[PDB]
Amino acid sequence: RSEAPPHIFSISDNAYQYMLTDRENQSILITGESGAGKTVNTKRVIQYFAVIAAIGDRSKKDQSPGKGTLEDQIIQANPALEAFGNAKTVRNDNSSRFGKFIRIHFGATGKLASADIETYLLEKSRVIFQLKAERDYHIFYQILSNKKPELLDMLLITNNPYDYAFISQGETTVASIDDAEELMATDNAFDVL
Amino acid sequence: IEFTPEQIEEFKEAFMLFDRTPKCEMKITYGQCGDVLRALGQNPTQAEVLRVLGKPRQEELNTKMMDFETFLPMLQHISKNKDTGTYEDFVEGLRVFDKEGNGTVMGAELRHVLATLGERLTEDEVEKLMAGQEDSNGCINYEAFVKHIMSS
Amino acid sequence: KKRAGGANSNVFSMFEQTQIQEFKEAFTIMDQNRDGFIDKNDLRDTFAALGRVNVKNEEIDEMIKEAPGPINFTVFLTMFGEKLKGADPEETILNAFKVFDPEGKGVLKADYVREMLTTQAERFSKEEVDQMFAAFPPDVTGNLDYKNLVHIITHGEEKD
Amino acid sequence: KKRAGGANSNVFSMFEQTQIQEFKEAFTIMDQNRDGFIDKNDLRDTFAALGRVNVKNEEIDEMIKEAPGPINFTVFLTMFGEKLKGADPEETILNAFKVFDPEGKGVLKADYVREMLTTQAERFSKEEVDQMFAAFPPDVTGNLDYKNLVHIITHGEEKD
Amino acid sequence: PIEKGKGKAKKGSSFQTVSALHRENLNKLMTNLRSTHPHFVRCIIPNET
Amino acid sequence: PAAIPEGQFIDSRKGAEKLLSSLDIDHNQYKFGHTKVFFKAGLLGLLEEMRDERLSRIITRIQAQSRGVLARMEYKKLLERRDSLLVIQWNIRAFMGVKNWPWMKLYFKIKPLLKSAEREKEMASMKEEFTRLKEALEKSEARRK
Amino acid sequence: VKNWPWMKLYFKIKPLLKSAEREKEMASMKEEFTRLKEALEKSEARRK
Repeated sequence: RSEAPPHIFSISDNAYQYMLTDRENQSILITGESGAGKTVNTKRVIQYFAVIAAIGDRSKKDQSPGKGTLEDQIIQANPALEAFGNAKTVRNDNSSRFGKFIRIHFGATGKLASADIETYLLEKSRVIFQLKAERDYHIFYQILSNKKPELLDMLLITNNPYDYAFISQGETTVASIDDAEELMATDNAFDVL
Repeated sequence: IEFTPEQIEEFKEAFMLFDRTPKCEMKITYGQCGDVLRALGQNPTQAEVLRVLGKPRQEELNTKMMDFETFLPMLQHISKNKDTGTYEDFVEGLRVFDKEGNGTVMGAELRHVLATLGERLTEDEVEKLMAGQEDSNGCINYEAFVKHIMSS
Repeated sequence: KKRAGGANSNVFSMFEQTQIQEFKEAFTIMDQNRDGFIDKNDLRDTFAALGRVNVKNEEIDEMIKEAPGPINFTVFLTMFGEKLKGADPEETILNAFKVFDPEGKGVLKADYVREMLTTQAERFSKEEVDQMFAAFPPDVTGNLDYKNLVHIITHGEEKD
Repeated sequence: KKRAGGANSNVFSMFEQTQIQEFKEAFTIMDQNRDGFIDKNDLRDTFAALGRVNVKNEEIDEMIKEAPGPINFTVFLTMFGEKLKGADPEETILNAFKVFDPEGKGVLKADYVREMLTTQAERFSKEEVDQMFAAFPPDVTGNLDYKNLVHIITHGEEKD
Repeated sequence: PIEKGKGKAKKGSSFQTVSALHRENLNKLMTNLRSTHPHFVRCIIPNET
Repeated sequence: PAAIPEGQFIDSRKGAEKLLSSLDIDHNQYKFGHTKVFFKAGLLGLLEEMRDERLSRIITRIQAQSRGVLARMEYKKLLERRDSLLVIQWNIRAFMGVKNWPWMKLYFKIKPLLKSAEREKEMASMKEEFTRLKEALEKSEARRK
Repeated sequence: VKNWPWMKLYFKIKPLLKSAEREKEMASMKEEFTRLKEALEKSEARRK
């Protein structure tokens, strides 16, 4: 660690390097306020693990997806949880409207073993009518825009928009993302699960 | 110093083996200079190998070829080295791990020391070094370990 | 004879309970001296209907190089061992191209074979290449030399 | 001349492993006076070594007539070589009561066999049936089919 | 058995009482968290906008 | 190697300070503990890379002996190449003929039908094959077992 | 065919030879060689 400076990979480097050797159980606690990019940060902690410690073939220069599928599934579950769990608040387009605790597991020799995640609360209250400029759970908008004319029948979506009554205010946007293509990505993340 | 009739045969055999060609030519690569000398019995670092390289090439394949005329003035030089190592250096060395006077070594702590500093071994070579059998949570011992290394 | 001792060989025993039994079964189609002989004059007769090709006065004793004389019941064993021995079998014949691959279950890299054929020491001629081209068994992006040789062993046909 | 091959061979169990061999090697004991040419007397003596009578001269004389004459090491073997048809292979007879039904391994009732041989096919006689019947390992109303099949065919009865 | 004010465990029925369910798990997370090595990142916010 | 002799053995603790202080290592920016050792940012890392350039002798001699262990057994590849390579030529000069040969296929179909095929040699092997497999199955049960 | 000229020469004198000799013994013995090897394959990998 001199080539390993003060970016989140380091703390996670030092935690892993430390733990596999000492065998005592550990933690990673990030605090902050409303939109203190918490969720984006922890995925970086995981992105250290998911590509360093585990048995992933590095010896080729490919963008990467080079195994192992434990690492691939552990990653995808996070976006999956974000689509369902995250909505949007006046401060934060990506307001994880819930809470999760993650116990990462490691094996005998080096590499990853699994993860135990529990959940605290969820904003089920909002579903009726949201206050100001918020959006309801991401999973919805994704299903509306990306779904094909076939699924539209069975699934029973409105063809037209602004029909949906549980969506207060209107159809609020997020800066720089779509609603549509994010659907196909995560749906594949289910196949990957 | 100069090579005896027995030593010349040792050098000739290994060199003739190294000539890998459909039509033959009688040459070795500078990269192959590593394991040649090793098979010859002299135990060198890659630092020792490159030290006798005609080309300031480092590791790669497809740089320079050396004849037997060139290879022998390499071998003749190599023979001079004295510091090869014994057993008891390694005993003194490996004892440092201890905390309670057991001379016992956990598997993870043992694999990591192999990988980290020096010319280094890989993840793969560690898998080869330890493939069992039937001791959990999960200890090796320093005495039997070193003696098997030297035993070959 | 110690240098006649090269690679390629395997050794068996005299008795056979019911293993080489097969020769008693086959006998009738081929036989010469029914006592139990195939002699110097029978190669010039039977092999004409056993081989895809031909014998010339140039390669006489060479075409018989393995068995130039009295192949008795005692001797048949060391023509069979000579199946595993022959003209550099298996250990050389097969391993020759097999040794090429840097990493594992390979196949000889076609275009580079064409390269060496016209370059490495004795520059060959176009005739051999074109006959070879139509006769190349390229299983997907590399010349399967291993089978191009090993077709004559394995166990999964019976024609010739 | 490379268009004169001998291709294709093994159908079933031609020279059956337990019949063929032990005959060719035996030849030295049949060939009495050691010429290779078995006369009617070379037979005459060897069958005397076997058991008590032996077929008459005419009965051996017809066997000599089956061959083109000089029963020697060439002819005797070749006259044997072609003759494969007659008996059925072991597995074929053996599977008869095994394929008795879709399910599924108990024992086959001797009443069903008695009802079949008499009636469904070539109508065997009262004599033919009960004769072949009598020698049967009848483990309680059902036949030990494979063993009776062994009684039909196995290593056993000389001197023929 | 369900003795109510809730729920199922914990405990019996009043549709919800989730705040009590947030007592049970709260003990289970915390006491163990004391016994685990702390790693921390104290993320601060630059603007409201 | 100047300060700590090894082989006839030193204290569990007292050995570390020289193995630290060899390449100097600034005093404040390291700390001793019981099992876990503590370091600061900066000072540690690059001094830890430098230990590749510096750690000759025993460290690299263990790895080197392992290199010699490996290489003595598993160099292969180039070994049988030269002899085969010459022979490849001995064939290449006659490729137009090759396909017209002797040993092809006549030796096969019967083999699935026959009973106790490879007898005599396996007969010589029989007893040792019987005994050792049981001798193994004795140990190769009992444990997990 | 219980009265033919050239066939049922089998046991009465012929087993002065070999051939038949070992067969049945090996049938009883080969059973043991297989099962010991089969278990020897599967066992260790089960304990893994």
